[PDB]
Amino acid sequence: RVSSGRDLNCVPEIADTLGAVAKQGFDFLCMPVFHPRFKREFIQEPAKNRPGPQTRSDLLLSGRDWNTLIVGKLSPWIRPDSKVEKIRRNSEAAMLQELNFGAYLGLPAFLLPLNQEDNTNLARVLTNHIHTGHHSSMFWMRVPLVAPEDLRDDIIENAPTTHTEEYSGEEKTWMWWHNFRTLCDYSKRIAVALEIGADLPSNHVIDRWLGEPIKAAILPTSIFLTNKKGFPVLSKMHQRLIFRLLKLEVQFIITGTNHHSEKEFCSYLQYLEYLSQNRPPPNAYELFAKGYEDYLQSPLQPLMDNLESQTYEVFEKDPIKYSQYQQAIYKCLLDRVPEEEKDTNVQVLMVLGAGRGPLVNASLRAAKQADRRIKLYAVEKNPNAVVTLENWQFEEWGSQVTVVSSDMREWVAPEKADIIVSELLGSFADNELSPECLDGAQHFLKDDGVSIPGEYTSFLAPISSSKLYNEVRACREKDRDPEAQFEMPYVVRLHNFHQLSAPQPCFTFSHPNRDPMIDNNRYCTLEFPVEVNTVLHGFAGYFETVLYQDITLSIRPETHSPGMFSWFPILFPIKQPITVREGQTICVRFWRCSNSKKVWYEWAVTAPVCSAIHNPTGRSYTIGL
Amino acid sequence: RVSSGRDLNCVPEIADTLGAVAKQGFDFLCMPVFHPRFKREFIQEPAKNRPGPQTRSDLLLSGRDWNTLIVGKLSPWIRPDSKVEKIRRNSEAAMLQELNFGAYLGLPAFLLPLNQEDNTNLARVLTNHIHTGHHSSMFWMRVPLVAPEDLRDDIIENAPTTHTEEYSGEEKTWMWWHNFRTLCDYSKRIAVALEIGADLPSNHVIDRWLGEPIKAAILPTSIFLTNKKGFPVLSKMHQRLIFRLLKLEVQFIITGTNHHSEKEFCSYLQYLEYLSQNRPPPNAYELFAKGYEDYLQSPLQPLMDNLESQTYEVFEKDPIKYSQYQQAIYKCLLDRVPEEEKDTNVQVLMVLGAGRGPLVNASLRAAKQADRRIKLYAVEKNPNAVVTLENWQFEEWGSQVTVVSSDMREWVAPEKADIIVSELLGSFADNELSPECLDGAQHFLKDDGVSIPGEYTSFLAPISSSKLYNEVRACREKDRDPEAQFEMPYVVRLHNFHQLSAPQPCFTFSHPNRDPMIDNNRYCTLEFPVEVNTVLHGFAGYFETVLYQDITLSIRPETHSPGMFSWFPILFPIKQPITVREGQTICVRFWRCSNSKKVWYEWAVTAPVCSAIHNPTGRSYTIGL
Amino acid sequence: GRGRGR
Amino acid sequence: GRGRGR
Amino acid sequence: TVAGQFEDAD
Amino acid sequence: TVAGQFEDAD
Ligand SMILES: Nc1ncnc2c1ncn2[C@@H]1O[C@H](C[C@@H](N)CC[C@H](N)C(=O)O)[C@@H](O)[C@H]1O
Ligand SMILES: Nc1ncnc2c1ncn2[C@@H]1O[C@H](C[C@@H](N)CC[C@H](N)C(=O)O)[C@@H](O)[C@H]1O
Repeated sequence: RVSSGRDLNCVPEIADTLGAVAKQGFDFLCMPVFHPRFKREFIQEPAKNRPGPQTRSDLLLSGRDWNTLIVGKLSPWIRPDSKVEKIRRNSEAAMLQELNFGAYLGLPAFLLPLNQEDNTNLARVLTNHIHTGHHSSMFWMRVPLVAPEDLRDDIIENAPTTHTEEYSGEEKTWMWWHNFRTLCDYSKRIAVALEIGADLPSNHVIDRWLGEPIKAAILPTSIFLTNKKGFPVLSKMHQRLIFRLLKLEVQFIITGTNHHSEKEFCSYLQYLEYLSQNRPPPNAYELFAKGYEDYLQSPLQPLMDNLESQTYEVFEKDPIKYSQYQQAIYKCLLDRVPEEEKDTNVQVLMVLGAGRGPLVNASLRAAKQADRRIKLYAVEKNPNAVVTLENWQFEEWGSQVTVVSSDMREWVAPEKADIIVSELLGSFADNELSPECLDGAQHFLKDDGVSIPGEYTSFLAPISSSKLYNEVRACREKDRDPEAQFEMPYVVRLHNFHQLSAPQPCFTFSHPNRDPMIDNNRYCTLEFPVEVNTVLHGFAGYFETVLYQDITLSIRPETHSPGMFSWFPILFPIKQPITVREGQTICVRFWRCSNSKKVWYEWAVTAPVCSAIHNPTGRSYTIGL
Repeated sequence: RVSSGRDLNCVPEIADTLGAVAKQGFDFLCMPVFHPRFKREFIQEPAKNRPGPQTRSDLLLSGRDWNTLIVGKLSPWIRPDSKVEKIRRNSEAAMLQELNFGAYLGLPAFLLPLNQEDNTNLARVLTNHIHTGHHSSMFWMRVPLVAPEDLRDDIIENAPTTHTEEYSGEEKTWMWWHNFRTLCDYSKRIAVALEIGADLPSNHVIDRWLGEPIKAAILPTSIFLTNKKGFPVLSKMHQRLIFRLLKLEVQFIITGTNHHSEKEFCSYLQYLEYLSQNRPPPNAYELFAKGYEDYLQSPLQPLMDNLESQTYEVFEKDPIKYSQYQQAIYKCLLDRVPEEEKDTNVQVLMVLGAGRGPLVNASLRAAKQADRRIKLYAVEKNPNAVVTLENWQFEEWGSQVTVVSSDMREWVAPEKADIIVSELLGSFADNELSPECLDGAQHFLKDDGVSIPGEYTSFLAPISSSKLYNEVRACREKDRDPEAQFEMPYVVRLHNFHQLSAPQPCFTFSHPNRDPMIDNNRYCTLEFPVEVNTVLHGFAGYFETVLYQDITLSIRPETHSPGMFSWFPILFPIKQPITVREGQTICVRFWRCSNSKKVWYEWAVTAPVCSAIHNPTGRSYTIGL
Repeated sequence: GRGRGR
Repeated sequence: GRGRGR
Repeated sequence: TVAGQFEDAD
Repeated sequence: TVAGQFEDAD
């Protein structure tokens, strides 16, 4: 499905205009609240003493119609940044009047043009309005992809258009937005209405605009090519851009006139529907993640918290993880038990953190298919998971499985395990203190024992996301340090973001750990080249793991396990956005620290511009041991 | 429908039990999570090592079924307040285990008993559980209306009962509840599930109970009477109590056994349906207020900020107010203009704060029905409302109406007004600075002018309600004084509350104030007798206004105007609930201070227990001017 | 907000 | 919170 | 169902 | 409606 609207600058009547727009199939109409040509004075009489109504009444449409069917447009003659004091003051007064009227009508959104290098005064007026009343309305800035000064024809004899390869001259439009966004302190009520020109910029720019809060995309009717049948169509690059925007779920606003006069205007809209159909259907992972895209969640900590039944239920919905665990166990059993010893050799397998028993079932199936005898222990500390495991054992498993209701770090096993299978991998590799639990459990592993997962590594990648930063900033919890939300990680789907570099390994853990030194404190430094000249907002964290030899399981984008959806990338915010240039390699540093009672992460960026050390001494986020 | 459930403590198998319960028409089943007779130890060596599962697994039911269909009960053998240290410790451990299991299953609600006077240890354990992890399971305390010790028959020779009235002895059960929720600090996750029992207590006790946060009502099957046809029925008092409870949207839980064996158990539930229907259908006011009950909302301040179109639209939905205004205008016009002067005598009428024009239409229709000639001056400060008025004036309104865009306090009228009309009345009498605006407008009123708003008086009445107290406590927000939420009034549709006394007049205003030294500062003192032990939580505020003569708009409950849904009562909370005993008198004091460019109220209860002055200097609430 | 509230 | 979060 | 099924007991 | 109504222009 696609939601689209119409853009008009003339509306002799509202009822018939809406009727025609609905007949054409649009969802909403973008109209001027005041007549665009009706200039108004506010200081110099007798102009300011203008009698009569200033605009059409609000009773023409019901409140429901105003709240959904109409989007206000700022008048074209309002230039708050003019060089003349009189014009500037009149523009300020007119903009305030129009914004107040839009609030009075309760318009869902208001379109403000943004087409100048300097628009500081407009930002001041808008932010002053945003702090007065209730103003539930949203604001969309109509910012062109390419500045008009760049796409004007070269038909002036003595005003030649620039031809130099201005690589940084093609991003100016974004700067216009970025600056305006900064002055309004990244207000959550300010979004972008990207305007697509006939000519598209370099791919890096269109990537730039990813991660910005784009709510609408404006398509002029002049960008549609004509097929041999006489209908409007889009170029291949335009089609790809439209597909990307659809994947971002923006609203499309068709603006202009019916250039293809031979066909009805609705045809334009119809074409978009056609493209909406050509969009490949979402995969299993995309369907699974639908709903929590760019939604912040605190990571789980099973070590001190106890998970609900629904948590285990959603864990068990993933078949890929357990199938790969079964494959790894089966391969390990085949390697360990030769055929000649099949009848006489019995392998001891311990499932740590068995939960509700899916790992136990996987181990039993692997042993059955490998035709190797095994004796299984299932260690679990959660008493309710223990209840479920005991019910399973009494009903199905029988004497083959022995359930232990104890923490593995404190339990004393009666036998040395040949294999220890565990799942304690959070979004970040060692987020859930898998290393500590596994090093505690190592004491009862055989000298030749095997630990699944065999090894796991974590990866970091810088990311820019205005939306993610705004949501993090909106996580202000009363009764707490005001800037604590930025010093704790979150697990997010990172649907709307820009990745500034390929992920690089951060920490590596391997079990069993035979090193005489047994320490988990770690310090890492990472260098990330940057080729986009954007603003850094945080670090996305993924992980990979080798369960046994070839059998691997990963969530890193380049080697993401197909279909697997059990984990979301973790997010490490940064207190302040950091601008970056074409050079300026980003140098970041990560610490994993512990004190025998808590575990926490400390991260800071040292280049290009330094930043405060986040979460020092677990000040704002710790995982209890 | 009426949400009804079944209470069972013997559930041999969940699947068939739920099938049978659903067939009978119940909506949820209250069952024990653990077997009621399965005692468990935690500090004795032979017992604590009990093998095998401790209860049936959660796999028996879908996660959805657990979250909606089931309600957990606490095992009867658990007595956390036992005199024996061993029994007390075992009960604590068992209760903690059961609550943790209930959280693990994600049960919507958990039912715990309050069958004995002392419940301190139980409250401590429950509070500790609440402040541990995150879960959403509500807690229902089963509190009989009549204590078990008082319901036993006179069978014992050496311990005979007493027929003494025991007016103070009928409230003991409520005390048990009141202490408990006090121990848990008015937690929003604790609610009552009172048990009706065979005999009802004094009507005052039931009225007091209805002010508590009742979520469920337990109906034993033994209280139902048998009609001549052998079906179950309820006595008249029981029917009235059931009607009152139904008005609160409580959940009914049928408990016990099918005493009327000749019929089916569903016969009980059917009867409730028969009571559900045939009850007095909601009136226009109740239907209007549906969805806004016990919901706190800040009062409007039209003087400072401009209202939206939707606000004016909802103001227009009330026809009674404008009909009354039209009637008052009609009477005033008839009285002022004799028949011989019906022509050649034009009365100058002024409407102040005309809004979108309903008052102007009412005035014009009143003039038409009175057959008198007039001329209006519509005054409105809201520029958008001015636009609407101007558009309404250009057509369908002759030259009679003269829209003026100015504040009446600053406008310089060209002609003195015979009459002035306004509707600046708020939930409280003068919540929107009607006195100040009318005093300002008085300067252009004729010597013998008439102010249609005439007179208005405010009324206060003490009210107790844990629901409103909890809601206002939850209204605490960051970036301000933590006690600020208790120092501002809220407009609320008081639904779940108990009124401790009849309202008494607080402040009175009349216009015009032809006396010199027109001041609006005021100080009032009110004494309210109390006839039942209670816990005062706030003061409800109403208003009653006399328009002209014999025409009144009232919202005080004793004389509420029919169908008048324009104004909800106001609430003045007190940060500390005040315990009150029978025979005591609540003495409260109110100040209205109108320092320059500022207005606010200050209230304080002086007897029986003093409280800090609320909102001193308008630090938490002000009306702006 | 309905009634006279916000 | 479906995924790996609260 | 039955006529006067819910009639009060006398 | 028309067959190949949305075929890319060339
Ligand atoms: N130190 C520990 N000792 C024992 N069990 C633990 C420890 N830390 C975590 N656990 C348990 O490990 C389990 C984690 C797993 N259930 C996670 C999902 C996994 N797919 C499974 O079902 O096994 C939880 O039941 C935790 O209670
Ligand atoms: N000092 C003031 N001067 C002029 N108008 C005012 C002043 N204070 C409040 N108002 C207006 O009084 C109006 C209040 C009425 N609309 C309230 C509903 C009423 N039934 C009506 O429509 O007239 C608002 O439009 C305010 O803008």
